[PDB]
Amino acid sequence: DFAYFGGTSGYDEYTKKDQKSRFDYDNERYMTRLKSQFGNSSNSINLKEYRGLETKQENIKKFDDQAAISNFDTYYNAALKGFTLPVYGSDGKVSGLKIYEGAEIGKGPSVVDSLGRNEKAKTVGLARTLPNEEYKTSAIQTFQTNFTIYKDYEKEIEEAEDNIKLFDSWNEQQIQSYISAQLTQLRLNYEDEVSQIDREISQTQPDKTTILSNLNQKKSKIESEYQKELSTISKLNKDSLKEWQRKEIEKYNEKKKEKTFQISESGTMWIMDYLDENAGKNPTKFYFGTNSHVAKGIKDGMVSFSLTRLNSEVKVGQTFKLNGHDSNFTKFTFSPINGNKLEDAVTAIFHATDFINENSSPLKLLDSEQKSKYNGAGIFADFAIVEVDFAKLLDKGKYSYSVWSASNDITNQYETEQNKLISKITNNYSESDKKVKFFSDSLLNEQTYAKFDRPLDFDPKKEDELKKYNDLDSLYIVGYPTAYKDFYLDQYEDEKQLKNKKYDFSLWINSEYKFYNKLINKEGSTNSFKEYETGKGNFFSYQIGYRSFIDKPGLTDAFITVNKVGKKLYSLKDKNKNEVKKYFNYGLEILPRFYAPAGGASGSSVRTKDNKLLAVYHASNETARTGLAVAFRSDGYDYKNLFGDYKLGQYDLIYGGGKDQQKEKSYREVMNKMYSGKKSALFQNGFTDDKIPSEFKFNNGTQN
Amino acid sequence: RKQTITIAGIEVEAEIEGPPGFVTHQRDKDRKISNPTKPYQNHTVNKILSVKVTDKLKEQVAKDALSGGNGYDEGVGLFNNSIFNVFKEEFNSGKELNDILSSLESVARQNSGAFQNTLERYKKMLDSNNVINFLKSEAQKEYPKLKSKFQTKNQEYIWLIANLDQSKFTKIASTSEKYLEKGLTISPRSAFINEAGEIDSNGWGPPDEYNTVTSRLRRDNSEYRVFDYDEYYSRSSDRIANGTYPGWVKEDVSEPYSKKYNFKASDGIRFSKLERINPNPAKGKLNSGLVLDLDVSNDEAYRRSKELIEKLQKDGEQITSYRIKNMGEKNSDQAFKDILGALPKDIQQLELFFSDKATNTASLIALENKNIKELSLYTSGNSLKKAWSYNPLALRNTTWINTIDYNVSAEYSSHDKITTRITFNTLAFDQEDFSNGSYERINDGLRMVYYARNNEPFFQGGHGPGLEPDKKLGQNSYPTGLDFSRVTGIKSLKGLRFDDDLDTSNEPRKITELTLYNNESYFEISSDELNEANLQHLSTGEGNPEKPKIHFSNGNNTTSIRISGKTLLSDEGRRNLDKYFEYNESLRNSGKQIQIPNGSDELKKQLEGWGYK
Repeated sequence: DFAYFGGTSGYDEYTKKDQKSRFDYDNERYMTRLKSQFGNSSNSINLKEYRGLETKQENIKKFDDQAAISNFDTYYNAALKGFTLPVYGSDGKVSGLKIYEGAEIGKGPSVVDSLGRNEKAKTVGLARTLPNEEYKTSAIQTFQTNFTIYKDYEKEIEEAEDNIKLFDSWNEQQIQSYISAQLTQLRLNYEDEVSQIDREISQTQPDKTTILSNLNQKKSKIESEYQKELSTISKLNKDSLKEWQRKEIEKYNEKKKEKTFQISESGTMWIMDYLDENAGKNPTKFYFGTNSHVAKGIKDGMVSFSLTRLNSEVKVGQTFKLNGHDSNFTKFTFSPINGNKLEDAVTAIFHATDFINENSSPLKLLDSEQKSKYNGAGIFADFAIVEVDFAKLLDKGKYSYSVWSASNDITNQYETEQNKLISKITNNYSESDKKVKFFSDSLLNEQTYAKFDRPLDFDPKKEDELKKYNDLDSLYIVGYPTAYKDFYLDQYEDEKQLKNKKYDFSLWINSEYKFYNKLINKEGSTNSFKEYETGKGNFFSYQIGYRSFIDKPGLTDAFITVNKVGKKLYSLKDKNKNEVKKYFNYGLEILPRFYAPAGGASGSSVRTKDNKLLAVYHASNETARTGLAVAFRSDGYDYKNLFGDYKLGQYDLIYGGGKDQQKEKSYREVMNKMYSGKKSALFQNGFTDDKIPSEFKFNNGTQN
Repeated sequence: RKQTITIAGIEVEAEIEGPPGFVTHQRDKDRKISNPTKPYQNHTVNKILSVKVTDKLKEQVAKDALSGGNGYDEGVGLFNNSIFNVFKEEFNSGKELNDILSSLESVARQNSGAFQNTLERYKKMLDSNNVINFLKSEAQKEYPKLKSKFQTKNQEYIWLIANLDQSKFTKIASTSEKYLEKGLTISPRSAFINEAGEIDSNGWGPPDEYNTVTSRLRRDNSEYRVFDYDEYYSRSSDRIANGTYPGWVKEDVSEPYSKKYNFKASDGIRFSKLERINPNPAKGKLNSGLVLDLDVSNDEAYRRSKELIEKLQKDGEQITSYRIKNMGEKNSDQAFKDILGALPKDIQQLELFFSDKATNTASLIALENKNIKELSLYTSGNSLKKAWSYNPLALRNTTWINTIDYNVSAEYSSHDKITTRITFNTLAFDQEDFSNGSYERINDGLRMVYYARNNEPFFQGGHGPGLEPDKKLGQNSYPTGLDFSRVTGIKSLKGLRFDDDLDTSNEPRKITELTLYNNESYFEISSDELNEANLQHLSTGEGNPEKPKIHFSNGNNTTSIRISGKTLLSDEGRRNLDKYFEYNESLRNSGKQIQIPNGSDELKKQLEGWGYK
């Protein structure tokens, strides 16, 4: 419980501390788990020049900590000017404080099949965050050509010592492949005192393979590592992989020409809008919020598109089976006919790329010297908006639809007439009143943050449940991760767990792991949890590594903190036959408390209490037990020249018209050129700049 | 006594006894805790205490294990079985000795689990051990040379089994002779040859007049079931789902009723007629029955079920079976107490098909006159999940709960729907069973299962009978779980009895698992821990590696056991406090105690009872 605080007396003073003095306690602990490793060693500044470390008296950090807390931008001061963006490895994350649950900390990522309250489902993860979505391409290889080019730089950007001493040393799985096979033949030789040893010919398994397993050693010109996949004490000891990657890529590029296997891009969306031709009566053309690495799965070679969603009929407190196993989900799969293309009906319309790039507002002109390497690369936030036109997906001359439930085909027993079938697909979002809104308040202003600023503990018996009820919530019954890392399934729930990875998903949430099979409102039962406990969302994460704004737990600026994730910066292929372009992660971002859904659930809307869209989740870290979400709106932030000419930037990528925003790079002003003079469910007066509601303006309106 | 019986055609002298009667007590009737209409009995047939084995009998029992005899295990005897017959037919072909290669191919291709299953029955002899040559026919001249000339071990010892002489095996092994003195003959499917050239087994069967399992299932299918049949077999999953029975034929009659009561064929309401194919004039009890099928996964059938069940009653149309299908499949909190309470006070059959994604058996049917020897508790999911409960008081005036129609095996495909009776290892009491601080209704409901109806198969849980289910109630299985999650006042085994009022004639029950209601992060308990009943929560037995379990309805119990009141703990007060930390995971992890601010701190480990989180 209190050992991280030095006991119950040391926890009591942490409860009474403010967020600045709470941070200084956690950061002197985070930095010693971190500096157990020797950290970043890139270009560095001399013993002077801590005037930047005193310029933090306006906004607080510490400069030599910041050089290692992660790959942060720090400072560059030889002409008092420039930025250093790092690439020399990656840095790990945890936090032993956002939890206090007192048992199973490794289950700090959310519950998985259960609904806490109506604002989570029957509002958010049902009807609205409707589709777990799949795009099927009928190929495999574009992951493996690039991963084998990466494996080739891993092979041969290497020293002549290790060109032997990483291969010929780590050959022990070939030795195990012999001595295990030998132990079969050793035992088979036990009962042969008279019977002829025909088996000596099968004891060529050492000898005729010894020459092959030694010729594969000698040359080592480009084959610079062992041909071996995995090893354990018993299982998963298979070894067969090829070498010389441009010959392996020649095999991949011919396997890419056979339409044998199929692979899926899969992610999550929410319904945000519809184009309004018919006085709101019966809409057919819908817009879905998602993230950009999910929306790039929309490719011209696509064989099918699908939407699986929780039906509106469902009730709170229930716990579901997996997505392919529960009849409370429905799935709608669409496929092309007569050579019609699936992109003729499903389109990525907005991509949130380079949305600051009016003159003087950018950040790339601030890079010191690594702009030699990162030439042409832009900035983005991982958010995209996809159009689906059901009036040309339910057109039987051009596409065939199929309706599925619990892995039955239900197409000929489901709804058939188009306006009712679009309403059964979209959980009737047209005739609902709980349509989406966007969070207009600045999360950086102190009176806004204080609405989410939870107490660590409270007296539930005292009258100040008022002011704990009245906290704003983050809601994310959104995202469907693949069911492979779903730990709530019992070892003996075999049928759910059998097809674990293929075709199957979970309804991940933002809640205590304690709810799982426990919220069921059976007749004649009593509720086992207090109404304050299930009746809320959760909050921001006390993770140190991802945080930029120090007195604001779980607020960050992505470019100063998280400019890149994984090994390689993000590429997006542009249309109109342009090239690929590379982009750094940028914008205001949020760290959700109980949310590391592995292997899917990118594209998941963070919301608050009255169905206001707040952020878009895109990256997970299940060792941090948290992950990262794009805020749609930023008030900007000013660093008082600490970061030179740099600023967080003020923008809105749904409404536009923010002080640093490119004035052609938001949902409204994209939709204005496509549908000039028409209405929308978000834009009922039209897309024109004079019809922004005064809540979403900046600077002349300082309250939002 | 001391009669003769036939066991292998051969007439044999044997000591035979009648099965002891189930002794009902007059307190089992006056508490309405015995069976409501007729006392059940499990051992329907006599016992064999001893059999006079003779040379003539044990050589008949030998020849049956070689041939298969003429019973059910015909065609699986040691020298008459599917693998042995496929090998002998190839040796009977005109080809040269190296056609041994094609017999080995008939064990690698598809049959790899039939060989290496039949092989074992010879293998203890087949591994030479300085004996095999004496049991090898005329091939005794070929063997000592040809032994050197085989390419694989299997190609060799295939040539032993295909050349063994059946005439050498007229000897019975020492253990299988003592089972024959108990009157159980070697099963021809279980027979093997041991090292010494003698017949032994891993399985022995009685004559069919002395089988306890099939005679019980025959008696139950032929007289407890409505829609009875003369066989002993359980019904198939397709028979259970469609509602069909051996010797009965089903007709859909839904059209007149759909026209009268205004429903579509899509509305999930059906009526079907069953009639017996050969009718039975000799007693007027039942030859045909109207059956009502309600698919309550539909929302018209659920909306109308209570209305329809009452319109059929005031119109005076009589239903022999109500079938309620997919209970809890769409919505797991879906209530049925209003629907089950609208059904007649007197019912022939009720089939309830519960969904295992709900497992919501909370509806209660006690305050009735009769279920006329039928309640079927069914699912089309996992029926041996630990979260399956019944209230034992909900069955008070049900004459027979269906315990046949058990259809669980590893050999079914995954990903198809199979229907079976539920296995229950839990007793779960409801809130209305504990009104006045009284423990009376629970001790009645608890002894119903554990002793007053224990000789019946349903009240035995998932393990079934002992050696004498009607006499030694103690040696039999019982549901070893207790759930109190619905009944919020219970904190302990205080006031609960686990023996029959008697003692010298029976074992006392022991529970393996205890679920309790809890509402807060602390388990609040008075100083009743001196007198929580202690040794009664101890698994099946004392020496086991795995300890028994305590659970709570919340799982948030990572704050302390809060001990309230001024009274000091005794020696059993110490022992009871240990068990809540040991047997409950989320308490075991830190051992935290709270003493609220009165008394001495007699305990030396606790917090001052803050109540803040």
